[PDB]
Amino acid sequence: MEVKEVELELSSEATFLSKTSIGEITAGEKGLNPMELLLVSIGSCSGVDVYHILKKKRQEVKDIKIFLKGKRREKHPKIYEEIEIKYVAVGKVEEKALEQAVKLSTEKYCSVLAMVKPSTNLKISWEVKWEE
Amino acid sequence: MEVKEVELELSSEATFLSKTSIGEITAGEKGLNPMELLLVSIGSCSGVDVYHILKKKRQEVKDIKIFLKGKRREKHPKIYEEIEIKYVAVGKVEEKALEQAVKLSTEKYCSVLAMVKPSTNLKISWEVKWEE
Repeated sequence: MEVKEVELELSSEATFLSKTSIGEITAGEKGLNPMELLLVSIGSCSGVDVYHILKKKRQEVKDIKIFLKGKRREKHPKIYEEIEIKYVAVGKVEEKALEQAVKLSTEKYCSVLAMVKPSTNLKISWEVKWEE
Repeated sequence: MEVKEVELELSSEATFLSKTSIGEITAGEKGLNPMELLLVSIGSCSGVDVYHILKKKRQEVKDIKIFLKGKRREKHPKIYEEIEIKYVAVGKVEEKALEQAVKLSTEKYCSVLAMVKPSTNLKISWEVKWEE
């Protein structure tokens, strides 16, 4: 069982300097918004999967853009009742390859996403932009 | 329903420049580890709650330290089977006030935590260090 550890310390009003393996970022009221950071965690975790899978499937990736939109419940806890994730692959990428990468990521590899899926309505979409 | 939005774009091998409301950070293989970022999201979201509650309860906060440790499953998806969160309040803070703040946060206010609770074993602890 791999262990991951982070440590936070107050840096300003309701804000924390958060220590990770690569460095420290400020998260909170006067720093990175925690709920936006959750979307970044989800997006990057999945993005890593899609990148590697696309590479394994011999696709030529010029760029990968991921757009995440979350809609929060009005009463506490204000969790995301819905999360829309749109993947856009740019380069010599076949739509079938991108679909496979996104599905494998969202249904098997993405650890961050697997932890929140049971508490929200996930809407996934993707598209390719053929470029040289 | 409040809407939160972030956008990611490839920045280096399996790494993404992630745009949020306050700026951009790199998340991925060569940037901030996505699963460590999840712990930062959880810690900061809860930290914001604890900070405000402690303030509302008239506690004198010199500092707030939060330590998060996650243990991952060995097969995919490698979610955290366990997440330990330890809160340490420093200053003129009564243990009862910290307990109340942590409980209200973890059981009612913390949005990030509420989304992952149903998929992991949460172990919470806290302690105060009386300081002037």
